[PDB]
Amino acid sequence: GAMGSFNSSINNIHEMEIQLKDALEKNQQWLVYDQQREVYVKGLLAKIFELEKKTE
Amino acid sequence: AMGSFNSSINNIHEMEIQLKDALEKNQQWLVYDQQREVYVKGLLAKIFELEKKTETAAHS
Amino acid sequence: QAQGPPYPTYIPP
Repeated sequence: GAMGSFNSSINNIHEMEIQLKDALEKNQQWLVYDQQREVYVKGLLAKIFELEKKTE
Repeated sequence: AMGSFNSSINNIHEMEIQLKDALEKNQQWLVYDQQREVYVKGLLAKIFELEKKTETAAHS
Repeated sequence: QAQGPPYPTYIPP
């Protein structure tokens, strides 16, 4: 216990904390990564709009 | 007073809420990514199809 | 097992 389980338990909480920080980072990366895909999407839609004027 | 130690204990409890909540989120990103790529490809397909005598693909 | 994007900048398919 003392030497102990407690110590391992503390480390185990430390892993939990770095795991939280990691996840929060990766989610932020996803946000930016997605924002850029939206820029691409909007461009794609602008392109389609223009392309559809020649179909007229 | 363990009141200072006690408070530290639930901050840890909260930390593993926020953790649990981040992973659920991170999971949501993964499915969202999969859905958006389908969207982009469909938009690309629209363009490809739409490209009527203004561009040309499948070219050896 | 949290995962980030394939890479930091978006690259279209």
